[PDB]
Amino acid sequence: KPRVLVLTGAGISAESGIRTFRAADGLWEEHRVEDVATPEGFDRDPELVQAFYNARRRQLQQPEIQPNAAHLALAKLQDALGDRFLLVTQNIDNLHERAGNTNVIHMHGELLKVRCSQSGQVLDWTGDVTPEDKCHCCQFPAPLRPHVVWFGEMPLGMDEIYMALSMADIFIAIGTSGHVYPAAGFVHEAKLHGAHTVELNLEPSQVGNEFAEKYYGPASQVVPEFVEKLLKGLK
Amino acid sequence: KGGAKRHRK
Ligand SMILES: [Zn+2]
Repeated sequence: KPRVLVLTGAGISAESGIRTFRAADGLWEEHRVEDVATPEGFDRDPELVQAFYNARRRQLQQPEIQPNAAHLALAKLQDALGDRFLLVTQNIDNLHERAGNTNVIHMHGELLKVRCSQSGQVLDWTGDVTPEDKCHCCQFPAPLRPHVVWFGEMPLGMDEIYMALSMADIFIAIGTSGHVYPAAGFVHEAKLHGAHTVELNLEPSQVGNEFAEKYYGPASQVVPEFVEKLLKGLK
Repeated sequence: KGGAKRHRK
């Protein structure tokens, strides 16, 4: 019965083998975020930036990378709640989809998609992007970029996300650091509109104290435990 | 709403 909005971040995919910017040193795969996740960075050195996303995109599809029990629990939660569930993720991986979730809002885009730099049309894309790869949507073919929202760019699906933040009865943030905005501010919006807020994390987030209920530990243990608790509670 | 993607600090 309750409307449940889940926000996930990089932590949920850590046990699956996917790393992210660890704000301790502000390095993602030992690259400064300035250089690999800004429009400037892509303007300055598109070869390096495309190579970086090519590496991430290849690594995501390696056999050792699999959804973990936290991802599966969120698919079970959607199964239980149907249209009264929405999953928003900051993650660019496809592990929620592999677990069985549908209608996932990727507010920062998707590593397995690219975008025409001219038209904005989005393409599924599982391989490398090379300079020879141009769009097929424009008369004058244009370069393709990762369909990944960079720092300084506007996230995707925000109107729907803000609508769900208001509508939610329960807002659960899973695996988020509390350092990336606007996502890190969602808990405030959820609280403003009356939701019960839950943090599930390995490490308490910067904004952890804003959450009403919280559980910490490995995601693969904590998230299934919480989903079980929630579904039991809902009857 | 929300502004652009940005890191604290
Ligand atoms: Zn095009």
